[PDB]
Amino acid sequence: RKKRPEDFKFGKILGEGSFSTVVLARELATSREYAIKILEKRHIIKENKVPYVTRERDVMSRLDHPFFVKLYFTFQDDEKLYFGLSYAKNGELLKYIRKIGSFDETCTRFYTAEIVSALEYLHGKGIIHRDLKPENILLNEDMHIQITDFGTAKVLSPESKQARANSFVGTAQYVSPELLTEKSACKSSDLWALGCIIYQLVAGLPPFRAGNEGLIFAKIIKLEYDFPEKFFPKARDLVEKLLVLDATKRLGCEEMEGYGPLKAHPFFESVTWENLHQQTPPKLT
Ligand SMILES: Nc1ncnc2c1ncn2[C@@H]1O[C@H](COP(=O)(O)OP(=O)(O)OP(=O)(O)O)[C@@H](O)[C@H]1O
Ligand SMILES: O=C(C[C@@H](c1ccccc1)C(C(=O)O)C(=O)O)c1ccc(Cl)cc1
Ligand SMILES: [Mg+2]
Ligand SMILES: [Mg+2]
Repeated sequence: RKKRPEDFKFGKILGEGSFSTVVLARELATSREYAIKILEKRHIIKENKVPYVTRERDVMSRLDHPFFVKLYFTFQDDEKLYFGLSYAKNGELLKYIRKIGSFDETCTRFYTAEIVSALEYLHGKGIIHRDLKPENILLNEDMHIQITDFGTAKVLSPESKQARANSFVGTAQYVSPELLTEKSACKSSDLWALGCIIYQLVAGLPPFRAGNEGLIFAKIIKLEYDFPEKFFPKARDLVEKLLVLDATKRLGCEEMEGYGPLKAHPFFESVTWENLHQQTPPKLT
């Protein structure tokens, strides 16, 4: 039942990471297209990356929602590891922020709403992402989001009612103050990253930025940031309710059933939440 490399015709390289190459592939027997992420066992072993490979598989195996890249299958051979993933034809959200410079209110609202919807699902499964950022929000052919990069995600244990996770992972611009100061992250840490992303969609850069990670950390823990002129006022209010140092006071932490109160923020008044993945996204310009 396991697939094999010879079951596919490989095409163009879609991208490369420090430990991986993602290649477009067609499955010969079905003609379906997949993005196949390929890792070298020897390199994974040397760089102490084995647990991250199995974590990526295990976490993605739990997910089945329209706003996440889907893992269809895994396989291996003597030298390589392979993940068969849904192909996000339009690549990274980051590319669009850089090219256009920022998003208008309608586009900011729409994409923010999809990310909220996605996080409601993920956190509902007791999973925290921990590295949410525009590079990890891919876009499918229809321009809906496809969140990726789960090797540094964490499944919180239901059995122990686990709320906090202890591994130090993330990206400096988006890392939460609690991870820096208390050395733990929780679901709310992903809400901090969301606040940074919303700011970035509007302002064109994330709110804590510097040419050195240490300089960024110092600003995060002091909540040292400012809004530009013209920043959509309801978006500013929302960001101010997410970029809160006390992780227990970020909008969405009211209850554990959903993100009802966050969805109810005035920034989202015109949003129809139920069928977001079937709506036509607004054009990015
Ligand atoms: N399902 C996919 N569809 C289309 N492109 C993808 C897909 N998954 C990854 N990519 C692109 O492939 C590249 C490599 O992704 P991968 O997860 O292998 O490493 P990464 O997270 O970018 O690197 P690092 O491990 O160094 O952080 C990225 O540019 C990503 O945008
Ligand atoms: O997790 C697996 C194998 C696993 C695997 C995980 C992720 C990607 C490919 C294979 C595989 C299996 O357990 O049968 C599978 O799921 O088919 C693995 C990880 C690192 C190294 Cl160096 C070797 C193996
Ligand atoms: Mg990534
Ligand atoms: Mg990755």
